[PDB]
Amino acid sequence: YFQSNAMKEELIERFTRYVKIDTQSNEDSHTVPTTPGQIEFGKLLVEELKEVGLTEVTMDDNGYVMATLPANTDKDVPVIGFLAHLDTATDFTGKNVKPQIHENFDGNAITLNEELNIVLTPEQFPELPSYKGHTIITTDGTTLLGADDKAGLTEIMVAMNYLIHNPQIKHGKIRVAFTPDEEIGRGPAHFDVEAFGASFAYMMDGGPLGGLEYESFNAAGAKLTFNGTNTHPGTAKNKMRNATKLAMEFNGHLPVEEAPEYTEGYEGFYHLLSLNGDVEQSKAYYIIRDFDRKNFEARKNTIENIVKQMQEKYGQDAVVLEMNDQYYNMLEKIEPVREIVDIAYEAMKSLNIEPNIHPIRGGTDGSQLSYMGLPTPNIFTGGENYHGKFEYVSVDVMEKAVQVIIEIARRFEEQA
Amino acid sequence: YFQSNAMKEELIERFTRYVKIDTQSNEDSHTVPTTPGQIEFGKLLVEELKEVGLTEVTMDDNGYVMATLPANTDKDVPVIGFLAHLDTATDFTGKNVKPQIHENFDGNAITLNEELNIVLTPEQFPELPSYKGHTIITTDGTTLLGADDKAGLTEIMVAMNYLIHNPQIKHGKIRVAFTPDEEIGRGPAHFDVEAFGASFAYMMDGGPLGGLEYESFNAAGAKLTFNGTNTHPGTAKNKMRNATKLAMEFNGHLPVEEAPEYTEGYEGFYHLLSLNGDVEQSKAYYIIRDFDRKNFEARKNTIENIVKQMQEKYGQDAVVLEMNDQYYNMLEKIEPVREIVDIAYEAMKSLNIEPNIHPIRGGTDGSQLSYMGLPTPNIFTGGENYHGKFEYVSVDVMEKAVQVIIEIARRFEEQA
Ligand SMILES: OC[C@H]1O[C@@](CO)(O[C@H]2O[C@H](CO)[C@@H](O)[C@H](O)[C@H]2O)[C@@H](O)[C@@H]1O
Ligand SMILES: OC[C@H]1O[C@@](CO)(O[C@H]2O[C@H](CO)[C@@H](O)[C@H](O)[C@H]2O)[C@@H](O)[C@@H]1O
Ligand SMILES: OC[C@H]1O[C@@](CO)(O[C@H]2O[C@H](CO)[C@@H](O)[C@H](O)[C@H]2O)[C@@H](O)[C@@H]1O
Ligand SMILES: OC[C@H]1O[C@@](CO)(O[C@H]2O[C@H](CO)[C@@H](O)[C@H](O)[C@H]2O)[C@@H](O)[C@@H]1O
Ligand code: NA
Ligand code: NA
Ligand SMILES: [Zn+2]
Ligand SMILES: [Zn+2]
Ligand SMILES: [Zn+2]
Ligand SMILES: [Zn+2]
Repeated sequence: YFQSNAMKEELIERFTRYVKIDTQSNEDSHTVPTTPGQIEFGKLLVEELKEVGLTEVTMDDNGYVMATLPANTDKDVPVIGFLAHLDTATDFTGKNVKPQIHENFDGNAITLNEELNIVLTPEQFPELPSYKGHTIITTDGTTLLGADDKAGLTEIMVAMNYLIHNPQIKHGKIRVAFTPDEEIGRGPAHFDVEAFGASFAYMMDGGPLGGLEYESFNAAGAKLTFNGTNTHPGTAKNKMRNATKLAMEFNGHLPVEEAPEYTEGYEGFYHLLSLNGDVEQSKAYYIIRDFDRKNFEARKNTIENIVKQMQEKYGQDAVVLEMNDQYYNMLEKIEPVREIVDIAYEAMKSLNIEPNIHPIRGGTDGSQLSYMGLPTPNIFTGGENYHGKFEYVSVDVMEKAVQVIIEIARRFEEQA
Repeated sequence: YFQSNAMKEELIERFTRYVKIDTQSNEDSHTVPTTPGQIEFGKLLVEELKEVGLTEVTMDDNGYVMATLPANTDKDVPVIGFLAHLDTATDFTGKNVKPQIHENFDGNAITLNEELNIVLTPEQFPELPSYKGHTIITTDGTTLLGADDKAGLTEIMVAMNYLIHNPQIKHGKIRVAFTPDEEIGRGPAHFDVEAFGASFAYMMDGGPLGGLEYESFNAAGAKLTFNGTNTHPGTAKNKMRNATKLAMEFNGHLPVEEAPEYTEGYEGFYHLLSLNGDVEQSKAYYIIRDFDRKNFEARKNTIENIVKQMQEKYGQDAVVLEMNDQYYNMLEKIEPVREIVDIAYEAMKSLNIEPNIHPIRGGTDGSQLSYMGLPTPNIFTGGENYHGKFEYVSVDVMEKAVQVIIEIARRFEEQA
């Protein structure tokens, strides 16, 4: 019982302290970090990292916190990193969060707030019953919780504290980073990979037990402008050209089923975001997504070919194409160092956790960092229902996440 | 030569006086008439009508001028009317018009303005050469001319002056009206049909020689709102519903060739005016037009049926239809008194004019007046290139228009 007692206690102590700090980010601010709460949280973590005993504890002028757990081995082991973000979602308030601890959960509905009649139900959240017997933490219904990503951050702190206090567990050098403004898309913008100094890293910002993510979409955006000629409707024969119809003609050339509303898993798509215009001019916006690089390029070429075909029919000025790549599949950067996914998978299996591979049907900080030279899979944290008042987390699962971090560290050293 | 000498002289004298008065209308004004120039023109015409010798010469508080040519017959003849509008187009300035008289026209290009290099060419206007030998009046390239509709108005004045001075030509009572704000769509709004007191009338607001119009579109307008559900693209399967695609699905059910850009003559259509929206909501505007009443109603029912079909597929709230009739085919009102078209046709043939029937692929003041209880065909005036700096008119054709008015009046009396 000793190991679990110590870990559960510490997880709850740190997590409840962190969620009580307002760290919501705000895109309307242009400082880095965007909100002062992130600076308060960072300064608190700097002191916590120093008290645990990590070295090289820094917080840069942009609020990025980094620290080192020195190697504890005679072997040459790659430097590995663990990452988490400081901020909470812009969707709902993260101010004055009142965490509620529900031990030995019965798997039934939880009344978060009697006065406001706010109830967390299994009907609305079918995964709720699977947490029977766990210790879960919820909000009081008036705020989100911030398990995304204070649960992952807590797990890193608890795992580092465990390692430094268990020198019999050998490991190479480990770097940790706590970063601002992930929720507004600015996290990687000021992440200094050279300063971080790791070969690869694990982002602790997944969700439920077993989550492992390391593949993401290739992405491009396109804007099509169609130009026509308006005339009085009555005298339009062989003179009028309806730009809106040209837009519909363009869309008609795309495979109807290759759209987000019909696809999942690794299936790609074309997605029509908007169409605005009239007879004289119409503008359509699309995104193009595919996990397979060859097929992604083929989707872009399909658009080019349709445009060429319509320009030959209506003239070069009738169709104008703006198209630019946006981001790429992180698997391309993981492949040369694929053992980093194998070690995470093996770590989970060794702890009797069934891994759940989740393709990232979009882009994340981990997928962008991968592109920047820091291959970074995303690992589960135990959180559910992120970005709203019904957010909750299983402390039992948080403990499993800590165990995974420890096992990954030991495994890199053992295999070196 | 006497008849033609007198008529050409008078046509040019009156027409050139009228075009020099700025009578452009302005929709931004909400007085009736919208501009003071129309009041000046009306007051001038009241005095001109009195000097010709017409009776019951009135100008109401809204600027509508009416007058009577008393019957000159012992027979019971229906009261017939002749109409023209006071205002010029909003498209180009009608201020300080400088009419140019080109006698014995050679059918070649006319330099309207040497200083600004403005030239009226047969390449740009292929009908120009057909006027070889005529006396034509043009602008100086800095204004429009106002033949629309001061040519028709002049023709009415010259015809009434001719009738009163030729009492040997028998006719029933004739009423004339000169109306403001036709060019901004407000003419019929304050036209008092009861006060006008005619069974039917002829609008002198056609164009080239032989023009005769008495059939117009039935019309309805529709606005379709499509409602969908937006989601993150990556997690859209069986959740997202793209409103813009619903709009395209709706349009796809309509016959592609039944559109203004592929139709002429009596062919009807559906016309997509605009489409604006995104995944959550999209709005399309259409007009529906058909000369045949049964087919017009069938087009409306087709739209209703498509909406019903889509509501059964997606739910009642997914598609919202606003649809209202706008105006109707004047032929329905002409049919009970069809002899009024026969008399105009016969009048033209008797003067060796080949009638040119022009379906009205829209709505006009004549078609709206018909609906209001005053069946009103539109007769040619001799004007070409209306609403711009290249507007011109054939005085030879103006003379033919005067002859047509006279013949129509005599013919009603002869057939009574
Ligand atoms: O041979 C490359 C070709 O193979 C595809 C699958 O048809 O992708 C495979 O190879 C990629 C490049 O090494 C891997 O990243 C990918 O995971 C693998 O399936 C095509 O996409 C690619 O053009
Ligand atoms: O640690 C992986 C990370 O480092 C970079 C830096 O250039 O690549 C290095 O490591 C790769 C994996 O072993 C080698 O293939 C490569 O030659 C070496 O430069 C990044 O490209 C990569 O993401
Ligand atoms: O029988 C009426 C029926 O005939 C159509 C032609 O198919 O129209 C004709 O009859 C109308 C009603 O009297 C006329 O106005 C029209 O000009 C004539 O062609 C249908 O439109 C109508 O339903
Ligand atoms: O002058 C035609 C005009 O008068 C109205 C007025 O009611 O109809 C009258 O004349 C018709 C044509 O002879 C008759 O069929 C009708 O009964 C009579 O009232 C208008 O309806 C019509 O446009
Ligand atoms: Na994304
Ligand atoms: Na019209
Ligand atoms: Zn997160
Ligand atoms: Zn988040
Ligand atoms: Zn006119
Ligand atoms: Zn006009």
